[PDB]
Amino acid sequence: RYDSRTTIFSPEGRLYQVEYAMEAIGHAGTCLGILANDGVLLAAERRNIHKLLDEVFFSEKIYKLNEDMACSVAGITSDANVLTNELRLIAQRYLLQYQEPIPCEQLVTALCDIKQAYTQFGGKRPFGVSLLYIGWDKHYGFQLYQSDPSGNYGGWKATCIGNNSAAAVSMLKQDYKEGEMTLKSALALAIKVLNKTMDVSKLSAEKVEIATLTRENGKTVIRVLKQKEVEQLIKKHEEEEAKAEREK
Amino acid sequence: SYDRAITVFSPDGHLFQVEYAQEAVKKGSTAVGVRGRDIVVLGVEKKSVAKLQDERTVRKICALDDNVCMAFAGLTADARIVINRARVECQSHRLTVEDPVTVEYITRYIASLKQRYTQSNGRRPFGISALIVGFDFDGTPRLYQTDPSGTYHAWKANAIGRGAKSVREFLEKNYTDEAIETDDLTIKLVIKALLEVVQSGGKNIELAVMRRDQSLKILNPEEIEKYVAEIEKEKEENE
Amino acid sequence: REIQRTMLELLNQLDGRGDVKVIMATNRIETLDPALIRPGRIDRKIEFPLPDEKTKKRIFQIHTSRMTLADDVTLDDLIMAKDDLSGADIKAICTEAGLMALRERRMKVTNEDFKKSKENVLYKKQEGT
Amino acid sequence: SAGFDRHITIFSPEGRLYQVEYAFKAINQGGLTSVAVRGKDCAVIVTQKKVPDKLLDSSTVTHLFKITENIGCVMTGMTADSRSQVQRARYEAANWKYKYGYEIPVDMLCKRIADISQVYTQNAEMRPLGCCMILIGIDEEQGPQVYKCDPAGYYCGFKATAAGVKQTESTSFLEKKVKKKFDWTFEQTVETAITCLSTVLSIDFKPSEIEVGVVTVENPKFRILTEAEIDAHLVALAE
Amino acid sequence: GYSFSLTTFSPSGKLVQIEYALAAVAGGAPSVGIKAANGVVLATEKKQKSILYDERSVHKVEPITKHIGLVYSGMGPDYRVLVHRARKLAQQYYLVYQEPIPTAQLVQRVASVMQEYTQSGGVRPFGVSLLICGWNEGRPYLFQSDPSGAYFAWKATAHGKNYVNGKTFLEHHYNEDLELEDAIHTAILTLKESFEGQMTEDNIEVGICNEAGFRRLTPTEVKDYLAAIA
Amino acid sequence: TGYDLSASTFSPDGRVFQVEYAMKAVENSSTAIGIRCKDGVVFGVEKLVLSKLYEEGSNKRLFNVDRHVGMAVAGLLADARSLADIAREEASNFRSNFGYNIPLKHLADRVAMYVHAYTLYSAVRPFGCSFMLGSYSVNDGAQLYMIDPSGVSYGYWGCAIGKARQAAKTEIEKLQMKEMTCRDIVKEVAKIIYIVHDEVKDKAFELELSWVGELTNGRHEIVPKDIREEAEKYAKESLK
Amino acid sequence: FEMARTKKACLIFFDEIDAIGGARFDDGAGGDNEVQRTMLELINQLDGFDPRGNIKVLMATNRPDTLDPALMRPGRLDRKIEFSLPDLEGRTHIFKIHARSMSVERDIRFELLARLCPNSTGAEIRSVCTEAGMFAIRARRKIATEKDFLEAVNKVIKSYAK
Amino acid sequence: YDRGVNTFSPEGRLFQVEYAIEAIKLGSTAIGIQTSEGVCLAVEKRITSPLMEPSSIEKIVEIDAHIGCAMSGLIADAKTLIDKARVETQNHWFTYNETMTVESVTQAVSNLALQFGEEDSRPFGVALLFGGVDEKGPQLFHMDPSGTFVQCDARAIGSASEGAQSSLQEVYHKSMTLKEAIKSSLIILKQVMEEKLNATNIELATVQPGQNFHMFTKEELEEVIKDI
Amino acid sequence: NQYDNDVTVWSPQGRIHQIEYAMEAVKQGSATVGLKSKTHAVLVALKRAQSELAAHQKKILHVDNHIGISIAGLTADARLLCNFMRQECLDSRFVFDRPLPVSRLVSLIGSKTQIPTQRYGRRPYGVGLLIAGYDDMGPHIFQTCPSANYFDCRAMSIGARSQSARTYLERHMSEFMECNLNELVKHGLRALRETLPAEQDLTTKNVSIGIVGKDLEFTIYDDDDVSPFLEGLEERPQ
Repeated sequence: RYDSRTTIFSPEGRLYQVEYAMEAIGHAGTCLGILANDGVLLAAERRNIHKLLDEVFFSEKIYKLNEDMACSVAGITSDANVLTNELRLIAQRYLLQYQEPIPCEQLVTALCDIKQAYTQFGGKRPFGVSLLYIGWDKHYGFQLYQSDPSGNYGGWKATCIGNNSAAAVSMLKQDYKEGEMTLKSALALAIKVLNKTMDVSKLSAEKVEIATLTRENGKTVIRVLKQKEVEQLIKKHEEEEAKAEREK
Repeated sequence: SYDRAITVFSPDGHLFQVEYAQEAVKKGSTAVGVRGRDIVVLGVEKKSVAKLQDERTVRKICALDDNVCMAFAGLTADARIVINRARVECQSHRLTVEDPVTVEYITRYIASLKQRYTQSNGRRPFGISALIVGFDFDGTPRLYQTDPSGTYHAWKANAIGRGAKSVREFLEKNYTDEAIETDDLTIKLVIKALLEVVQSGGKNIELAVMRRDQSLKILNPEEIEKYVAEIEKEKEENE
Repeated sequence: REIQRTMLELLNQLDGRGDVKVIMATNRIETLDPALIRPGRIDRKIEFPLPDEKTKKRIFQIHTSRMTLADDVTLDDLIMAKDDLSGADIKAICTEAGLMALRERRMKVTNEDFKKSKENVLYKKQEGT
Repeated sequence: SAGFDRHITIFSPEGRLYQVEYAFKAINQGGLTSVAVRGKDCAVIVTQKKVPDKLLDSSTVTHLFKITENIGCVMTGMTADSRSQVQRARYEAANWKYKYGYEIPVDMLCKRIADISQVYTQNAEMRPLGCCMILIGIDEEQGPQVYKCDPAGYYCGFKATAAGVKQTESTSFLEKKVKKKFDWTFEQTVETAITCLSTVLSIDFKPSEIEVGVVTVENPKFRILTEAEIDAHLVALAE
Repeated sequence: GYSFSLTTFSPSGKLVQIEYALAAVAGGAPSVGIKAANGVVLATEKKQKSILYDERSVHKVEPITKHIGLVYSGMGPDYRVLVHRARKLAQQYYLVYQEPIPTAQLVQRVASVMQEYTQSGGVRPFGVSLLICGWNEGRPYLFQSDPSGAYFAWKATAHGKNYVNGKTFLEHHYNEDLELEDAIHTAILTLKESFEGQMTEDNIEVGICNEAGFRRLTPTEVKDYLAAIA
Repeated sequence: TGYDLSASTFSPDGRVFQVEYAMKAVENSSTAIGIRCKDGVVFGVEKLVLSKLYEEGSNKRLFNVDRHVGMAVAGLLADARSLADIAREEASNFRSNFGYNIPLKHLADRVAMYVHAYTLYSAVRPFGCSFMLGSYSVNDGAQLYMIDPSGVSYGYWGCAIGKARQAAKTEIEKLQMKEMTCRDIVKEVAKIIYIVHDEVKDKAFELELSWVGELTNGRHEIVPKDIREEAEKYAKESLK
Repeated sequence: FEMARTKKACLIFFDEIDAIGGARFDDGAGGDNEVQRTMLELINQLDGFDPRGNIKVLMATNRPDTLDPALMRPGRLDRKIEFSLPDLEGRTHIFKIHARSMSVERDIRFELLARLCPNSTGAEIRSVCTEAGMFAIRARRKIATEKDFLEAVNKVIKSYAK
Repeated sequence: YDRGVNTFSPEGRLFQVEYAIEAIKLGSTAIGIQTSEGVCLAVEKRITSPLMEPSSIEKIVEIDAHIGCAMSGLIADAKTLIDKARVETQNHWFTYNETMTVESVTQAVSNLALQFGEEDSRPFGVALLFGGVDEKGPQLFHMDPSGTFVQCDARAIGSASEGAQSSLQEVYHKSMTLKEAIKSSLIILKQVMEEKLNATNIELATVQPGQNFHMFTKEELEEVIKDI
Repeated sequence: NQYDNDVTVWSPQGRIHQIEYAMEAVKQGSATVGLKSKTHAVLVALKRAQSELAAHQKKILHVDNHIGISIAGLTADARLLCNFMRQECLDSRFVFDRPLPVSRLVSLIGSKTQIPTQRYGRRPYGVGLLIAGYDDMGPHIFQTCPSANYFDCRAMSIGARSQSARTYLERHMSEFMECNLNELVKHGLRALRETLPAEQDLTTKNVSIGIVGKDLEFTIYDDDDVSPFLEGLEERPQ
């Protein structure tokens, strides 16, 4: 019964409350950053597709944290809402101090530090948010990162969190394109992964959110796709499978 | 009393809840460190990058200052927090204070920090042990073990993580009176100690060297094959 | 809380000597109270390391003695690299490989069966820090 | 069921009012009764001043508390919680005239008491004052107004109301009487209050066993009746 | 059992204490709100649980700004306290940022005020869920905010007692091309569906965000729909 | 029972048990009574003398450190010592802030405020003692109030607290407390204390008296009936 | 007691009398409650120096602090005795006793073995003597020796106290 | 029973302080001896691994030129108290412009230890011995974790504390020469620490009124290591 | 039993038994005594030994040139209270240059002893205090306990083996008041001799005394200063 409090050493030496924060993702909305180089993308599926949802958010899983960095979130909605704006506040503070855009890696580490601090102190709870990061910086350019509620982080070429992450990572191993990770090939991967990792059958594109980032015009750009173009992408997936049909 | 809380002694004087730090450290990565004839040499294993993963962000060893770094066995979030404390601490102390920073000073500071976080409720003491190696202590390099309990000590050669079990005997099995000569035998003994790692072939066995005067130098993949081959040839000729 | 009275009963049955010999065993020996593992009355402390290379050859061979091997898989790749696995993991590998060959109707076990057998089995242990 | 009510902050599985109703049961443990009525230009409060003992100075044993000369109050429940909350309302009115200056309506005063009680509820530090107030006052061209507040943070304006031991049955008698468009004159208001108490008290109305207060537009000074005046208004039912 | 704290996890990686506040919200009186081309309707059923209650004095529709309307389900005290806090936030935002607050920003910041209690064991959340409505740049807005600090955007929604019935009823009638008076008709229809017993305009209150501002409806104006409502 | 351990938790029914245990703590305490007179108040208090280690007189329970405030206490004595300072403060605070003596009702309010407030917070508990205010002022004559550690407080003609809280009522009601002078009320109080358990069980016993009125300039003096013993002999008159 | 008195007078002894002579525990509210039904039938039906028939009785336990005063008082107990870890003379004498318990090279410096033992028991002395037997067995030696005794003592002294 | 030190036992004892008393035993053996010739201290150096730096187990330490310390228990919490003892001498230097007596250092460390029950942190699992040649002569003092202190002509802490103490009571008096006190301490140490003596498992220091200097009597004490 | 916790909790009986646990913690062994006279006040506390090579522990402290105290246990709260009394006397000299009277000082100490007993986060005091003093009113003996009460006494004794001392003091309270300094200390030491164990007679090595009076500050006497007071002690008849 060593999970009864946040700050406890188990006889196994494991902190079961932080492990529970890890388990919390086991029912969160799925979001993936596909294998993308020369560009970078984040995509997600929507739980709340309903006949009366207004969707005036225009983004509820993808969140643009800076003019050239974006994030995708799975976990506690309120902790997500406060952390995604803590991101923007960190960017504003760093821009005010250094007069320079913040690097992606430093941002990831700084925010994971806050998450770790909340995991460390009693009378406090870890932020139940796991999330993926994309952006361009003077250090490396486009990057893809993953971060846990515990404050752990990792750099990735492709990753996915939330529901059905096993299938996503399996096909990422299967459809791996090491080096030739061009963004349009990542969209080709997306066309299939959106229908595959989603537990749905015959996916409707409106339950999907897609965004990307690229140095298209030199000053960096972040793009988000509407319903019609994602429907066209899913149609391209449908015709890919309808020509694989010749051997099904 | 029982292990339900840090701040109370067991009815025999034990601190089981604190003493869980041993297996807290043991389930992390694997690392080894030595001081050579002058140059300290460290090595890490157990990366196991899952294809799309990288070890670049994993950062088992980080150079705090041009004459001090450490190895971070344990949970990675606490390791990164220790990075941000120690690196900035030594940088600011050297940049502002009348005295320079030494590996002994940073080891003292980390020991005091962990002891102080043991000194209160509602504050989880850092669950990582670390080998902290420094090039400058009155100009002389040296090595330190540090533990979550706040205890710290100096070593000639040590191992942390899952490799902390066997190497304690292994070093005593082959440590010569001669401190491992130059960088040749220093790196050779690093490789010998890291041979307890999964395959010892250098496929996921990496290392770095600090020459007691210059900053941390990396045994990068374009060259670490040479040290791996040195270790393999040494183990093959003595068979 | 009868476990401690049973402990005193255990030390009574040990010492109170006779013909019956009494084996103790566990993986979690590092926790035991010296009142239980008292050297000077507890006679011997035997140890199994992780199965070494030659052990592992013998274990894979014995566990594969019943199924129809094929020369495309000399078990060496499954056996000699590292601190790989325990003997029970070896038995599980052999059983799952046999089942794997069964579902593909391959009543001649192959290298790929063992390969995906490892690929499935080795993920079934929990993480660390 | 049990356990989920040992602290005020805990919400029940159904999100029910466990500790709130515990405070109300504590109010009932203060075994007294009170009634209040509103009229065309008059409003009356009354409390069951059942003489505890002859040794108590009857003038001091009041449960009617003039908090501001235009504001009348009748209280039910815990004694010292009554004292504390009445003093808090006094301080709130004093601050209201200190900063805004203009008159504090009974509406706003009882609402402030109510959301202060809610602030009590939201924090594990503060036990809500286990007592209920009925406040009466004057507002612009609306005649007198009667409002009620209680540890739940509830806050409601009333044409009539009651509280205490006979709370349910007194309110039932009110709902039997006030449930009609009629000439609710001042004499009629005295009649309604005395009939409401007389249908629940079962003891004939001696001049010394209750406390009667009143606020009326014709004399906006809040009043508290004495024994002789109590009899001189009970004659309205002795007819 | 793990609901005794709000700052510790159940093994399921969940926080038990918050769904209890949501159950208290479900126990709250019904509220319903929809959008139409002219604006947004919010409405709530009110009861004289005792006939003693002053009917016209107390209300449940509350204006945060003259372009924002707000109704709730849940407990009254927490609701009023959070409404005062939301006003003291919204007018401050109007002052500091030199702009009447957008509805989405107001909803998000009230949700943050709600989230403030989702940590540490010394405080408890409000047991209230809010329907929020507004008019900005000629466009209507409707939102829901919840005790968890979460929020949603709905074209038509209802919560409180019989909330699923409200959902199904709105699905039975709602279209995005409604005109706001027929929107009032559907709102009073779902209000009448939600509550038991005879209903009149004094036992119902409604607030309307037109592009010409927000305002609460008068019982005189509610009588225009209380009669001839099907 | 059960929902008991904190004063900030209402019982499911009834009232706070953390306070009823202070109530029962008062039950074990030595008795103390207070009776008003025409121009002031008188208190009579009984107390043990432990054993011959005791210095024949010591650590009395009556106090007088104010111009007009007279006090008696019952219950746990140390809490009463810590509690009397609240009245000692409040009287001078009011007199300095507003230029005249505080009404005794407001004093009884604002002194018991702290006692009850220490029940509202789970961190603390109320004082385990009852106290007994008696004072005289120009605009309202002489008044007397009871305060119970639960915070229950009201005015009185005369009252009694301690291990004899109920019986002494019958002794109080036979005195014309509105008319009788404090000089004779002292003797009446002495004999009443003697009547109700003088030294029946706590045989190693001593008695102390109070005398506060305008003839004492409103101030409180611990009237020394060890000298001239007229109240002492008048109390001993009732033994047979 | 009845079957003992059917014997031609008998001596009966109880161990861990703390678990038997321990008093009532009401606040347990159940559990393994059989103790509360049985134990007084020892304590209250037990007889002492006066009310006792032709029977001799002896008690023992390592933990006396919890014992019921009824056991402590007469009618149950006629004397109480305390022990400690065997003193230096005691530890020497235990090895003197156990020199009979094996075949050894009987030139032993038991006087130094009892001092190499710090504060320690006498059951461990028996265990150490059998451990010197283990030393002979692992060496297959037909007799035990002083070195066997020394490192058998260190078996406890070092490994049980390192 | 024993969740916190806010309450005592139904006997009135704390269920914490005696826990520190046996926690004294988690460390190696340690001895302190006062003579008219000065004060000496000793601790068993028994290593975990000899390839650790052998001086890094700093259980025999100098506080200042006239004052030294020995510890029993964990080194971590001992470090704080030893640092307090060392820094108070420099505080005396910078405030009073002279040296500080071991008695007042003892008093200051006692008040620092006595904080966990009357703040508004936690008990220290270490017992300390100081030996000084201060303004009041030779002076050995002992603190247990309880925060109290006592003068001692000799004292024993750590593992095998009480046996060494009882055996030393046969061979001690208040005013012999410190050298024969060292010899009598060593003839008991040889049996108290493990089996045999050398730098891997023994350590000792001393200070004398004739030597306000170099308490670190190590590797020059070698002769009396081989005298026994 | 649940009700054995923080002084904030009352037991159902209406008691805080942890205060009684502190009081019984006070009663754990060798004797101490205090008693005063017309001329002087005296306290005595025997310095308990530890071994033949460890010093006896002093149990007597000086507060001011008219007041001192004596202490029972491991002095966790006792010595801190002594230092607070010393600072209070220093403040009295800072305000009016006067050594403040004993009783009015001890009243504030009693209030301070009561202060923790109402709130969480602070253990009750585990020591009992004896006080000997003289002032501009007279000489006094006071004593304070974990129950935060203060007592002016003709004689007092805390600890065990002291009920014989307490009875001797209860017998000779008839003399303690009128005695001089020497007679008073003789009476106290006779009460202490009443506490003698079976195998022992009083030794100088443990007896330690503190003394104050109308013409003498509070001072401390040991071994051969105690012996001029040990003379006149009760004999050993039967």
